[PDB]
Amino acid sequence: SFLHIGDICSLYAEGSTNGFISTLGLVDDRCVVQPEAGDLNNPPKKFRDCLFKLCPMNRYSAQKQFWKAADAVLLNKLHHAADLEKKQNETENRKLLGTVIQYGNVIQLLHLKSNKYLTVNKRLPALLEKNAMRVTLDEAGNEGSWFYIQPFYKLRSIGDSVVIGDKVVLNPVNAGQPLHASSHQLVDNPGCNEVNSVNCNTSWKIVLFMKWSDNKDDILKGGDVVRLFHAEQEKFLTCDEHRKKQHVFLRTTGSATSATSSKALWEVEVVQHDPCRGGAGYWNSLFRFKHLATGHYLAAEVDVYSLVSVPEGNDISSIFELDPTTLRGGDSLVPRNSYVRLRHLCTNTWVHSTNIPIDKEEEKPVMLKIGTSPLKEEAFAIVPVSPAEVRDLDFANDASKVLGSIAGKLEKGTITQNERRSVTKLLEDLVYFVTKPNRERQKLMREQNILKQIFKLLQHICRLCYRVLRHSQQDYRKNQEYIAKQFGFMQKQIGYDVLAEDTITALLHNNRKLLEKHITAAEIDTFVSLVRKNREPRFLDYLSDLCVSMNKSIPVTQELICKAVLNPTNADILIETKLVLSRFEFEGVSTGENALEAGEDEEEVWLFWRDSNKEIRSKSVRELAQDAKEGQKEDRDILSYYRYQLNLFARMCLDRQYLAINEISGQLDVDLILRCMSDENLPYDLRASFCRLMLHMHVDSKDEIKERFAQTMEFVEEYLRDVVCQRFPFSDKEKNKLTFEVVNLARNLIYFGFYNFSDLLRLTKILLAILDCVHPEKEDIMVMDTKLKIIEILQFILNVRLDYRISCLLCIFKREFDESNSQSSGALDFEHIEEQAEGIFGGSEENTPLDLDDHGGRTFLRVLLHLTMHDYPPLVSGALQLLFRHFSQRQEVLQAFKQVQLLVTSQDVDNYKQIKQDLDQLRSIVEKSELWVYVKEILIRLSKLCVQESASVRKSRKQQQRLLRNMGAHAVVLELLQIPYEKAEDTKMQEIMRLAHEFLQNFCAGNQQNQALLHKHINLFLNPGILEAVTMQHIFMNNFQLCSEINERVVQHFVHCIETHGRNVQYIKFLQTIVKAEGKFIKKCQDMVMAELVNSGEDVLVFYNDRASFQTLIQMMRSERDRMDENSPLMYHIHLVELLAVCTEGKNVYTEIKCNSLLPLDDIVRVVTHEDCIPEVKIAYINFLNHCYVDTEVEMKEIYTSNHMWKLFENFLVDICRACNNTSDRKHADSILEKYVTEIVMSIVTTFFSSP
Repeated sequence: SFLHIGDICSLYAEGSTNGFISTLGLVDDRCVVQPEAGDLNNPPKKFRDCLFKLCPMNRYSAQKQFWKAADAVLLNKLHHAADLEKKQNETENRKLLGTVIQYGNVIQLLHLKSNKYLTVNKRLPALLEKNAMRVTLDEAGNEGSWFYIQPFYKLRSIGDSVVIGDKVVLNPVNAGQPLHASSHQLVDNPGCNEVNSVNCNTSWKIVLFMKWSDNKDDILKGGDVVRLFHAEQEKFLTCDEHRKKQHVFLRTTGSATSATSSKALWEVEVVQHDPCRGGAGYWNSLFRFKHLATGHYLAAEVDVYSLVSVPEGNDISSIFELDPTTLRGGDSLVPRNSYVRLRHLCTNTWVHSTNIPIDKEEEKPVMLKIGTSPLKEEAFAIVPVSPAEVRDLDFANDASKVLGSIAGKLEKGTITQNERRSVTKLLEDLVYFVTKPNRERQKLMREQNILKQIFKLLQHICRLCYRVLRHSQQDYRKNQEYIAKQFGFMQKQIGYDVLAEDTITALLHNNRKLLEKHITAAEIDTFVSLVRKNREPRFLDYLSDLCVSMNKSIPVTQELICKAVLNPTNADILIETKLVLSRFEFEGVSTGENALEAGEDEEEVWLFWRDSNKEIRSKSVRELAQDAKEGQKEDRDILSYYRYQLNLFARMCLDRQYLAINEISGQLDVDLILRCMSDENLPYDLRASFCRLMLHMHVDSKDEIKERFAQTMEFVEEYLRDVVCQRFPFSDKEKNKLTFEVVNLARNLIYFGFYNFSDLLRLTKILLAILDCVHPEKEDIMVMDTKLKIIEILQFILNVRLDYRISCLLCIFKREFDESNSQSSGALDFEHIEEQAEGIFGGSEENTPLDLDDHGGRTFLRVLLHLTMHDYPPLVSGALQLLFRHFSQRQEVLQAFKQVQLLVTSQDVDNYKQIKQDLDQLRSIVEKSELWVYVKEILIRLSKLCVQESASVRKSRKQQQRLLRNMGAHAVVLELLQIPYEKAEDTKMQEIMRLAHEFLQNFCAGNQQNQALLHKHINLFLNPGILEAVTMQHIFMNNFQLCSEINERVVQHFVHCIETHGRNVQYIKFLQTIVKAEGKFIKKCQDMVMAELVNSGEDVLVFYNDRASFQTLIQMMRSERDRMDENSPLMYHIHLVELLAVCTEGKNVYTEIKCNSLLPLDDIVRVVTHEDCIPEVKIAYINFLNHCYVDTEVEMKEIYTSNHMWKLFENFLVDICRACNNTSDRKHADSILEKYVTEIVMSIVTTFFSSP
């Protein structure tokens, strides 16, 4: 037994000092010897701490010069040394396994459990023994891991290979010789004797382990940690504590992909005759299973037999030997992450993995049992825990012990200076360790005792808490909740720094619309008070940064008037213009107390002051000043937006909205796509670049804002002069900032003001050359700015080009031929458009203003709601413009009457395209509105919209892609909607699902969501009492539509899984009466109930017969269903009874396999001639046509329904007539109906004698 390299193993002192060695943790990185915890025979329960590995000289000399000090080039070079040596290490160390070592040789050493080499520092002196300088494990390299070694035992004198781990002394090639141990033990952390390196009468015995084989990646590591589950039934067994008594168990989780649960990891031991032998699970190797978290082995005997937990190690009767269902030869050594069975070594009790759960009184509980019965006859594959995840998780834990140990103290007293150093260190490392870097690290915080710990400790070091938080809280919106009671702290906190700022700063951009709104009123006293006390107005500053939706404004706005008295800005500000220039000169200085001091105020007053972009009078009227000359930092463009929101809001209807525009777009050779690819999916720069190259190969006073526009054009020219200078260095965000703001704005500026007779188009021929003369690793971070300038180039080019470009050659030039010319070079429609002007006035509307909003606006519903049966006059989007202003809130008590104007549901295509951008948004405004609303227009209106949109194309009803939320309107709607029901008159709950749910008009065109989609739903009223009204019709329909389909047999059950054989009762169990109670009806909602009830068998006949569930309806249901067939002349029953003939069908054709009931055909045949139908054609159709369709069989009809053949007379009376019945004369052209009815008398005639 000779040890080797990349092979490694545990050591123990000689004479008195012998202890197992064990790393303390990440909180505690200090060496501990223990003679009490262990011996040669016992190796502790978790000896895997201080699992060490022998390595060769891991050189860090080029690093060397990198580390001591650690120009710009120097850091690339010294760094290149760094990658040469850590990566050269790779190559050396991994290739190094299996090398013989003698004594005296110089070899580094890495730690298995912490992958850390032992470090001896000859400069610093340890803290426990003053004399042996510092002993510390240092992963990066160090001068001390490297060590001359010297032979303890005299038989292994110099010059043999170590065999059998000869106790011998090793010295780092740094401090001096041997190692030495001493009576030191600590007080807070006792149990652990000392390690030292000084001149010494001690000893060190080589215990074997971790070989050149070693882990060998091929076979399950003898001691690594490993989740356990099934190919067959996952059965991942966790050992969890419940009801206050330990449970071990396996079950269902609400694991092969992504990441499993944390308590699942369990440590592996390999049966071993000695403390620390080195091996793997092998056939006959034997098997050991502990609980890492608890350090508890499994011990699995009897409930027949079932697995019970061993708490204490070294028990053979708790061992198990593998079985395993796929045997394979390459490797006689078992395969890691391979399915595998296992069973008690020690009680003839074989482990069993099954659906049965041990737990009681638990639902979907965390155990499905699987306990070791004697049996002998599953599909589990051993999985282990990842080292990335185990060092990171390990860290959150140690971190934990610190923080808990460092708060508790805090509440208690003082942290102590030496302890002071280790806690402050702790928290800056955690900022380090925090690298939105990865999912397991940030999760670690919360689940592990990183945050949990912090949260114990919250009652310098604050900096560390904050940095860990923001880094590790990119995707976690839980910390917001801290603000209700933790916010108290911030006031004290607010006095110490602006750090809470950074937190508020992450939360304003990511979170908006009612996030601590009540705090907004408070936000005034904190931005004024936070400005004045801060001096630099930290708190306020971040406050302006956030901005947000409108919610900031209404509340935030208050603060500003306060600012006027509290800001008290009275030191040096006037000129009016010239002293501004002087001031830019004094501030210009780069070194200090110049550019830096002025800058804060500058960048802040620019962005913030731009602020209120949409309201003109606050910003437009207060901002009389917007007269800046040669400004910078794009403040102005945003300011301009502010002034702009007033008026301006001109909107747009799309350029092409007739038949001619299709012909134009086609003559133009497309092009919208060429722009639209870069822009739309640009992603990285290159996608857009391609469109650049192609583009390169080409050939040649309306308002007060105009005056500013001329200077704008000139400034654009000065950018173009900037462009002639071509450079990719700095300045791209001052030029590209000014220009980014400016450029979006230029789009908007060209479209908000323009010139006709080709003066706008001329500003365009020049803009063609500005757009022609404008301006990936680092270019991602840079690439946000770059995407802003390509998108603004596209926004200019899109508002001018698309909003109104290149449209006059045809409109402006025309040929006048044949009928007295007809060139230009809805009856009295022109007169109707001044009302359109009343619409443009309604778009720009501010609230709380007397003028005429009370009664005059009234809402021109009639005029707008009356206009009907016209063509999309190219302004569908013009229409659309009107709709957008009303999205603020739909609850104002009168909107509908005005909104009633909209009505006009006659042009679904044109409008629909416009409505396409806002479908998803219309679902969210439904969700908040449609969930409850009908201040409720949005629900009624959403209903109108689903009914019109439903009969508005096929692709549109199927394109919502169901990933658009559906289960949340059926469950969310279902929880308030199952309780409440709607009955006639005017049953409200008819079109929320059903009007859409009209299967694509006659009807089903795919059932997309016909199995997984109807995963669960709301209930129909039943048991005690009785069912509901004007929900029975649409409901029975709705039942057949929740799951119906020819592809999926799942439909018949998912529409009526419950019935099977008793369905009929609920309808025979009072149908009309239900209709009666809610709306006074009865037979109306029962008869309607039977239209929709009807057509389950002959329509979507596929949602029916394909899977067999005919145990109790083939014989007992055919005579029973008849119960209640006494209707007559019922229109409501006409979609049931009169539509039965047509709409409700399927009995005789659908069942021909069993013939055990009789005499039904007679009562039916009588019923068809009593109630009637339309003249001749329907009469035959209601009774004769079901006969022609049905008639195919021939023999099956004659065997039953003795004398059932009443319908033959229909062909002489019912099937023929004059033009209709007697001589009414309704259907002019009959060759289609009679021609289709005669090719059906041939297709019908073809098979009668020998069916089909």
